[PDB]
Amino acid sequence: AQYEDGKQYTTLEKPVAGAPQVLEFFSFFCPHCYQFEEVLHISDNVKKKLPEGVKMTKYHVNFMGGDLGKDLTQAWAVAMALGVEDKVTVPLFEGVQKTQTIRSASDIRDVFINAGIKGEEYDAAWNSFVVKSLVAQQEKAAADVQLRGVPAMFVNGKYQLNPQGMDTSNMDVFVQQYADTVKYLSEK
Repeated sequence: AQYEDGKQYTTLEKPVAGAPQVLEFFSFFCPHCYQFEEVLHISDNVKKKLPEGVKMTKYHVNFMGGDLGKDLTQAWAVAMALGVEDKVTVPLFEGVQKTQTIRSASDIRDVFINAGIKGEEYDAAWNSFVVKSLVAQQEKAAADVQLRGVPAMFVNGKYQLNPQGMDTSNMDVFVQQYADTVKYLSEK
């Protein structure tokens, strides 16, 4: 065929019932994740090719960066709760990997303050049970697919993207291949 299992994607031996349609995992500590967001804009180009009526989900993971990795999973929960993903994603990536000015939860908090979320509103969110369950959600979804690596994308809890098996000579062509694969898997 043109899309082969084991080539542009792999199939989960253990399919995850009721999973989000398109489910992406990253870490702010993850170097290909930084590329995926800043240079490739993967999430965005996938959305641009997905049919109508398909929700897109993105979760942070704990297994990179120890105590600070977990702080970032909580902050991402806060970001999702306040709907400010698009305002903190870049400063979090650059604060962790570029400038390395993020070394503690207070430094993560600074990013939200400088993006305009109010101190009060961030701390309230940070400490809220709505954020506790959002952290629980992120952990459960990663657990459901026994996740040991990021970036990772899963379609309908059955198929996992395999970027390793796509040409990387041209970044634009890589992105389209990637997105077209998601759309193919989506219509499977």
